[PDB]
Amino acid sequence: RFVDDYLPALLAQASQLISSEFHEVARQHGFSVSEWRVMASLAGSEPISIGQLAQVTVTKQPTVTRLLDRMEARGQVERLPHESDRRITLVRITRKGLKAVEHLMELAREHERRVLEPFGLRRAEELKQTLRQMIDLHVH
Amino acid sequence: RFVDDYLPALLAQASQLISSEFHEVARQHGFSVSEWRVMASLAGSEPISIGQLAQVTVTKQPTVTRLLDRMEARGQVERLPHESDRRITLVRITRKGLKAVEHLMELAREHERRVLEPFGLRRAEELKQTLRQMIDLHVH
Ligand SMILES: O=C(O)CCCc1c[nH]c2ccccc12
Ligand SMILES: O=C(O)CCCc1c[nH]c2ccccc12
Repeated sequence: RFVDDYLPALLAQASQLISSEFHEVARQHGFSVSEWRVMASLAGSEPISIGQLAQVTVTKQPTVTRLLDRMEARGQVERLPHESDRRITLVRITRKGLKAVEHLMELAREHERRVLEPFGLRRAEELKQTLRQMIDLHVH
Repeated sequence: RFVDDYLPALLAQASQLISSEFHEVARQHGFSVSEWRVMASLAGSEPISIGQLAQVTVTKQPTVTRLLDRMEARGQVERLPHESDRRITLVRITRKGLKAVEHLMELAREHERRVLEPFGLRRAEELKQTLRQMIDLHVH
């Protein structure tokens, strides 16, 4: 069976199954899943470009920009001009956004701890290191 | 930075970056990405239920059923009644579908080999084993 060991299919199924478990949580706290991805990606970060935000949130850039339009209207994020290149817009979370997402982030950490507990610390750290190295080799 | 080591974000970014590289290939061979997921998932498989196909292809079940409507019209797949429970429809690839996808599957294997080569055999097998165990623990 081709699909049983094919890496992209394994990554996509593991990602969908683990993420879908947290969806209910995010929505019960009043967040859409994409709002959660944006605010969790910006929490504790210096301002990043729209393109960087689109990559880390695995969301298409036009979709990200419409999302930021409403999140900025609600005071949860802010878009800012870039240092030199003004082809580039930066984005950051505001204090209001951080306060809105902090509890959900603790719940996310607890859920992640549960997902990783059966694997033990060595296998969990190996998995995270491999995924980080793959991202850094394939990001454009 | 919360997002830098958060497992679901790492899985989703690695999955999106690695899969998007093969999209161009699939389309140059005349496949949509979802047609590729269906035919690669059924290749070499006994008939599986629609719900199983939706899970392994990470596609919503109503979307899968519409996709199968057109793929079956093109003779690439076939839906069949289940053994006993006729709440359940099974689906299989046909010979025509297998012949249509076989070359693309070899290209997919080559791309996967390239993705995994820098990690070496031990780290690649550890990654695949961890992902398989996660899927089997979280599938519903
Ligand atoms: O959408 C993509 O580009 C592929 C995502 C990975 C993926 C998930 N399920 C699958 C079944 C067969 C082949 C690939 C997969
Ligand atoms: O869509 C989901 O349910 C989450 C997918 C995983 C994911 C991808 N990018 C992210 C950035 C912040 C938090 C979670 C993520």
